[PDB]
Amino acid sequence: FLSNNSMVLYTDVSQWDSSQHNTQPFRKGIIMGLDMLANMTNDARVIQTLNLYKQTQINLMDSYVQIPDGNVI
Amino acid sequence: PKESILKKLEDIKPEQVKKQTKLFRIFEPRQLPVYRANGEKELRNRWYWKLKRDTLPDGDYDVREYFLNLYDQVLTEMPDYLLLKDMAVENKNSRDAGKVVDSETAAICDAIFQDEETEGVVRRFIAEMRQRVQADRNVVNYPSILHPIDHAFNEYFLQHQLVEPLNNDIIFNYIPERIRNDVNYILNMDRNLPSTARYIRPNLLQDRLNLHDNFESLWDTITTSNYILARSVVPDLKELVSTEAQIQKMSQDLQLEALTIQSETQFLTGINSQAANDCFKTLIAAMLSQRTMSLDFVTTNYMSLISGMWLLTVVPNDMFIRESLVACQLAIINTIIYPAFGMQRMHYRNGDPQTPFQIAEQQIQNFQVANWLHFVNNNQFRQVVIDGVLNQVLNDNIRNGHVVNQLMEALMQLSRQQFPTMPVDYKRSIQRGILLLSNRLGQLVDLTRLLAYNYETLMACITMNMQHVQTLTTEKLQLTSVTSLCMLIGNATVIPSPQTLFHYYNVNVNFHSNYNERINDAVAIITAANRLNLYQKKMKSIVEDFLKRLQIFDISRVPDDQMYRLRDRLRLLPVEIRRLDIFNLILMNMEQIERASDKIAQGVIIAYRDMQLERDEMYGYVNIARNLDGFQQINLEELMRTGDYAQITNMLLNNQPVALVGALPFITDSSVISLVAKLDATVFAQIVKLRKVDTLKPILYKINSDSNDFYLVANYDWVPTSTTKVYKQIPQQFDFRASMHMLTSNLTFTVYSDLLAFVSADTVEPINAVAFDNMRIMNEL
Amino acid sequence: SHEDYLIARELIVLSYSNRSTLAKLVSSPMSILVALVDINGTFITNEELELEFSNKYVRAIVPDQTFDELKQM
Repeated sequence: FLSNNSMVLYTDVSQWDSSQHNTQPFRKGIIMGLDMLANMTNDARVIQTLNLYKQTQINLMDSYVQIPDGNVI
Repeated sequence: PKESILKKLEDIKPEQVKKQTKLFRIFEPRQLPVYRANGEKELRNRWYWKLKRDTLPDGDYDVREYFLNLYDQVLTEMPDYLLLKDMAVENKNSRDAGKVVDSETAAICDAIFQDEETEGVVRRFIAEMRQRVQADRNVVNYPSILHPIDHAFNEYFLQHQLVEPLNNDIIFNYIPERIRNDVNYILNMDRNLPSTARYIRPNLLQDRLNLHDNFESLWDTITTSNYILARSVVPDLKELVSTEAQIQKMSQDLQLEALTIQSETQFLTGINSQAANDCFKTLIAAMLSQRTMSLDFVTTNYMSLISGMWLLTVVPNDMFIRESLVACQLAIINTIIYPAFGMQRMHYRNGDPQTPFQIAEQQIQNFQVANWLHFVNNNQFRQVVIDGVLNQVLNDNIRNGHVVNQLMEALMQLSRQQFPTMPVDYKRSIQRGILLLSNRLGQLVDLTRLLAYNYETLMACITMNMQHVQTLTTEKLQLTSVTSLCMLIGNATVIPSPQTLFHYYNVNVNFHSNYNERINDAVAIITAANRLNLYQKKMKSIVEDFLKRLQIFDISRVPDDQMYRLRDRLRLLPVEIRRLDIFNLILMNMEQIERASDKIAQGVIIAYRDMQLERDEMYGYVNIARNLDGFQQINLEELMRTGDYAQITNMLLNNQPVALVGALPFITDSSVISLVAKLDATVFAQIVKLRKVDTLKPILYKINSDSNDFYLVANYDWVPTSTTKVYKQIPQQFDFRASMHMLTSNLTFTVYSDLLAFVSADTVEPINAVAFDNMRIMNEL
Repeated sequence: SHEDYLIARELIVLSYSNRSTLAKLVSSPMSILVALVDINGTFITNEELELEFSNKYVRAIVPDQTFDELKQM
């Protein structure tokens, strides 16, 4: 698509892992998308595997990490 | 290196616009002491015009060589636009605060005001020397002091400028008419320019050299340049049908074996997407630059021959070279057509004047296949002149795509024939090959309409006169890669974006103006070095320079004889009107710049009889003959050219009156005893002893009051008399009240160069893009 | 080559003390220097992923603040 009237826009996000656009609105955009898929089906199994994939997002909403240094953890 | 011929085309800038910063001057005033009629020195001075940097060479031929070098200097000094508010210095001593037009003009105003012997009527004339500015019509009147030769050179730079006004209704007329009136392109603008905006228009007039006529090694490298530039403009195909989803569909109709689709039949060879884009580029770019194409194919391929019936029915036959158009037309007859009806195969020998598609429309009897075979023979470019540019258009049944409905009515009946000469396995391989085109009847009317729209549009961006002449080297077209375009295209329309049309147009303007501004710089020296009678200068070094400023040409390739044929056409052309009137102004007074010099003298007259010295107010007594009458002339230029010193030896020994004529150096003295001892007649004795006349230095006496032993003249009553005298002129007097001139120009311009940097164009949605008729291109599902 | 010897002498002497910020300073201006080189002929791809060769000419446009950043690097 390269020509003399166009431009390419490559951006280097520095800390992608811990930015503010990734903590609350990213885990609540997936959870809201699995509730519009619990009304589209009729099996009792497909509601269950869409509820367990939802359960891994509420638990990772407030996650603690463990880093050892010296004597303390 | 085809990536370096293209970089020589985007590196051609428009012509370097020059504005002059100082006035063109060739004379300057100078103070000289004056002497009265007796010889005594007056206690006053007077101003005389003198030459500025008077470097005149000796000999009558080197003075003609000097004015061709002066004519080059004035031609590289004339401005394209001139504003007199730039060159303006404050006048030092006036009635009010005024401005003269040059710094040299203010120097010789201050040098006359602060003088001691200058009379008051000149000193009062500098006080009333100021400018007048009109505001409703933006003109100014700046005074000057110039020589009347300098007044002619500096007024011609003012009345003849290369600037024209600029509006918004004249930017839209810069765009070509086939693109501005197109439906698919929407054209916008942002700013409206003022009334003081000016612009310089290029000279787009067609080539007067006729480089396509007998210059076949210069036309081949000037149409390769337009072939690479047209290849970087035509758009490339996106949204082609994928290759693996096309061969697998094509391998069900031919009923091939498993795993050996490439070895069982040679139908499916060289079908890529790289060769689909390559063939669409090299068919559009070969017609826009008139490079002759050439076909390569293998006769064992029955699919490269059916898709080779589509080129000859769409592309006109005068573009393919004849040794390969015949070998492609013959292989279709001996394989597809003549074994289909069952007749005998063609006995075609080399050098026959008729092509095999022109014999075989007489020996064939079917009606549907003799109409297609008739349109192939009578398919030709129709030369029409549009917007002053002869460009060759296609037929009206190829822009529509109606010709494919004549092709696939011919090979729809040729698939119907039963032929007895060939076995049942030769019938089944052609009948299945000819079916893959008839299944693409919809997507080849949409392909003929797409070549004829990306060639109608890019033809509107060229300015040079495209002429159709067979070239030396042919740009190669593989017939395999036409098969990979017929059965790989999809229903997606590509049309070139207008930021490419505005750039393909702006390269063709910068090359067509660089071409024309190098003809006019070489006609103007060739015609000037024949009017000035330069019989010894050879013109090989002013056409070798002309081929070099054109950026695409090579010098180490062209011979000597292809450079002296190009200057036999550079003479017959008329010179430009701006270059002629700056040369007729040199030639009219080329004997007033030569005669007003001190490093030269116009030949000696000798008479062996005592004649009186002519008294001037600047030389005292001087032996000067202002006119040369009553004496035999001997031209020195015709004496050094032939070397025949028999006439001048028999006349110097016999003591006869001669008048030698030529541009000659001289020495001066001031003694009086140098005149009584007659040191003027002893110079020409050397010509008899040694044949050479290049060593000749006559004596010019100058008996002033400050000369030593002048009391010999004032005491005894005698006027000084000499034997010989020099043909010399007297410098003009500097009148301050008659040399002022009011130079008129404008106040304010604003000169623009790139006019299409103001518009902002945009394409319509490419699924709705209409052809020359009402309907859209690529409409059939 | 001689160009490979002048690079290897600075990455052997300076690497004996500077174990933190040497591989970052040298590999920094490569994201900038790929935006200054002109295009004369390119490889492109179709919509389905198949190769094509296209020989357009695209001029490289760079603002005056990139060269005031490349001078800082």
